[PDB]
Amino acid sequence: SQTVASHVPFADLCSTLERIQKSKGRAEKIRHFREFLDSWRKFHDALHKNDVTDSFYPAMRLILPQLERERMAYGIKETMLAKLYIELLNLPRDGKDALKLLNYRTPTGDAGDFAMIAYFVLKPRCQKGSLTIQQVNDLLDSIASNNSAKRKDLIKKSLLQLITQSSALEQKWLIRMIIKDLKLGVSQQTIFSVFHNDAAELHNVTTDLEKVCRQLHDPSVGLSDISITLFSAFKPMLAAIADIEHIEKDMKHQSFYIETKLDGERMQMHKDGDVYKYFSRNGYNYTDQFGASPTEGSLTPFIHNAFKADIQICILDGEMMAYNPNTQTFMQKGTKFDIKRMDLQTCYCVFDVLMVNNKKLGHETLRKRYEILSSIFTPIPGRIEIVQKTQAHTKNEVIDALNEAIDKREEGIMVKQPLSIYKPDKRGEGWLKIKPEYVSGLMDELDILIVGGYWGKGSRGGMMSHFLCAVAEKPPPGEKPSVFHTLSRVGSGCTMKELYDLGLKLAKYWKPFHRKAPPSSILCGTEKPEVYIEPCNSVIVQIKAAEIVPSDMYKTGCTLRFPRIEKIRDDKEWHECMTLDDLEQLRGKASGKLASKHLY
DNA sequence: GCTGATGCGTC
DNA sequence: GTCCGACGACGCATCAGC
DNA sequence: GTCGGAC
Ligand SMILES: *OP(=O)(O)OC[C@H]1O[C@@H](n2cnc3c(N)ncnc32)[C@H](O)[C@@H]1O
Ligand SMILES: [Cl-]
Ligand SMILES: [Cl-]
Ligand code: NA
Repeated sequence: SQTVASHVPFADLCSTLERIQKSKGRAEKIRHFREFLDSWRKFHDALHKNDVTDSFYPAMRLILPQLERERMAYGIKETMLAKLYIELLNLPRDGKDALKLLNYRTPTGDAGDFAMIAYFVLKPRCQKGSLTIQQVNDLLDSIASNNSAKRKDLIKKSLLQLITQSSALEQKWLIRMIIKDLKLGVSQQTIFSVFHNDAAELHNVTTDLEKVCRQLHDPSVGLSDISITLFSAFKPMLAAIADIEHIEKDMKHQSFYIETKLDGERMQMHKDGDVYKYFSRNGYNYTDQFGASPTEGSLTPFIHNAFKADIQICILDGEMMAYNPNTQTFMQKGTKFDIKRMDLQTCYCVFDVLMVNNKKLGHETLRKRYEILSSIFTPIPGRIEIVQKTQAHTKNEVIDALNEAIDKREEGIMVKQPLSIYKPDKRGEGWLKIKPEYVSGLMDELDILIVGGYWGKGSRGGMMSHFLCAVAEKPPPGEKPSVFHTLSRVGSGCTMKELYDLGLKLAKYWKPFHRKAPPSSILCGTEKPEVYIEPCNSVIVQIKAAEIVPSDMYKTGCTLRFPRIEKIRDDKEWHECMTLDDLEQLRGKASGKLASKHLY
């Protein structure tokens, strides 16, 4: 009747988490987790003696909070947690503690760590806790439920019970469990391996923490044929970046497939007669949009009769696309629509199948699965299609297909082994992807100017880790530009030393940004920085992006998709920044794509 | 309804 | 060679203040 | 989705 979690204090879990975090090496980290796990299982045998659904799940879901799927979203991140703590603790709204919580990335040695910053605010203001692990999970259920119920007052009540009955140390971990980032220094594969030799593999075919804890409760009992099951979300197979020069060797010198890389959203479909379920890339259920029955949804009523008559059970893997009925073309993922919440029509482009009736297909060759896929339903253009797998054998065909995708303004191509099996959650292992941005020289890059700064968080706390960037207005001959229009934010591509060195150089030039008193040299759209810098003191950065897309957030009216810093252009001066004219040329050069040049 | 904040999934 | 948080974009939903 | 880097 009872549960182990109802007898384990939450402080015992926090003690283990504190020992794992402070532990230096992986051996020490594993040891502390095993002591907690072994003790839990010993207690588990005693309490129950002889059915039982109880398991390590109430503790596992807090150790791996990113894997939580039963509980809905809390609706709370660092900003809301700070506001709630200010209101529940009744902090002076303009005091030092309230401003530190709301501005936890601005340093005042823990800038960028909201939990640690909250801990020091709480240490003198808080009573050692008394809640059990089950009680904590019950209160976390209440917060998620009340967020879904749109009862902010009940969130405050549920959280106030957590604050009152927990020590400052416990609340630091409760905050990390709510944010879903524990910073234990040990990966979820290591946690899984300690729990059971089959936990990782079983999680990849279920995405269900409680099923993993329930089925693999005995570390000696191992499951035999762990596989994809109907109506269970499996982690989809992924694709590694191909080395174009070695593509024939990577395909084992045999024939291979080449298919277009579609710019949609990954989605898997489970079918049993009139019952359908749809799961996203990370396992979230989107049946409400696509349709649980042939009478509801954006997709299911239009595909129900595409299937052959003898198809009772079916598991599909594909890419959800927006189809334009007028132009008979796909609208790429991004602006103006969301395929999971839609005069366009949802089109499901299928490229794999994992089950047909009483037949599991994950261990069949890709060619065999492609053969079965081509016979289990009749395609309906613009509703449900099959991704064509063009056969090829040479490196020169792959380069042609890439240039064809560049010409067609497509994202890229996929290259797959026809003899490979379906390996859930595996990157590569038969699937390769090729984009223009992977080839040196193909991309038209942008030399733009840093104009704004933002404080970092986490491992990049305490420094300006990302930046607001702008382009210049063309000045008369011999003159330098004086007005800049913001284009995009960027915060990746630099090593930590380069970010640190750039931070020391620009340190003495940052000026606090005032939205009611902006600088005249920088014209911002909706997006405002935390600090600005006058252009003459700043630095040019060379930006690689995939394309220029519309934006309501930057003064140029457009921004960059997938931007990153390729080089910090110390060899350029600030006034050598690219102008709005250079941007307009690039934007209309190839419908926004920054790839318009063939590989040779 | 609009705007700006804030959060949540996708990429 | 793998895995992860810190970053980028979006649409949509929700909220408070207007 | 990319990125550098811890592992
Ligand atoms: O960029 P990335 O590594 O996430 O690429 C993988 C994703 O690309 C999408 N996609 C589009 N077309 C295909 C085909 N034919 N096969 C496999 N994946 C494909 C998916 O969304 C995938 O997750
Ligand atoms: Cl083990
Ligand atoms: Cl939904
Ligand atoms: Na780089």
